[PDB]
Amino acid sequence: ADFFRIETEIQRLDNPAGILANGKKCDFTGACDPVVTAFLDLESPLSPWPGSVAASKWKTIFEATDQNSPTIGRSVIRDMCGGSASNVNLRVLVNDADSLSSQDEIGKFSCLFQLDARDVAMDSLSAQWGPSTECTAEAQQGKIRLFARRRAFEIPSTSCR
Ligand SMILES: [Zn+2]
Ligand SMILES: [Zn+2]
Ligand SMILES: [Zn+2]
Ligand SMILES: [Zn+2]
Ligand SMILES: [Zn+2]
Repeated sequence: ADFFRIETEIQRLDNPAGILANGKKCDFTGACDPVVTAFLDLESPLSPWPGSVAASKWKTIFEATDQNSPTIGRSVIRDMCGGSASNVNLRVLVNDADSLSSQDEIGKFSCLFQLDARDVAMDSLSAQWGPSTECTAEAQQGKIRLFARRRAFEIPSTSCR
């Protein structure tokens, strides 16, 4: 397919200890205040975090106060127009809201998804969501966890943004 939509979903964050990537408690309370930014990387999906485009340019997808393990259920959508792509990386940064610039992040996650022919449905109604997939973290792997899933489907060229 040369014109298709990639839909990814940040399903949830699970941080039962209430800790940052350096292993210390959020705000030294363990009462984390997650701010989730994200970017769907089609140009450098196999490169080190953060890929093609710096996290400073990412849009905010979700905020909560005093939620260690929030349900998120928010989508990050990009179109591939005029040709093929074989993978895409949903890059996610989670900070605590407090001392944004200074406190270590909660996490740096890479949700790498394949886009083989079988992964791109002929249309949105026949698209199947892939399974809930644990994103790869720079630190605290299996202690601070992010879950995402993707679907993809052909769209008319005139709707390909
Ligand atoms: Zn072609
Ligand atoms: Zn949990
Ligand atoms: Zn969902
Ligand atoms: Zn905080
Ligand atoms: Zn760090």
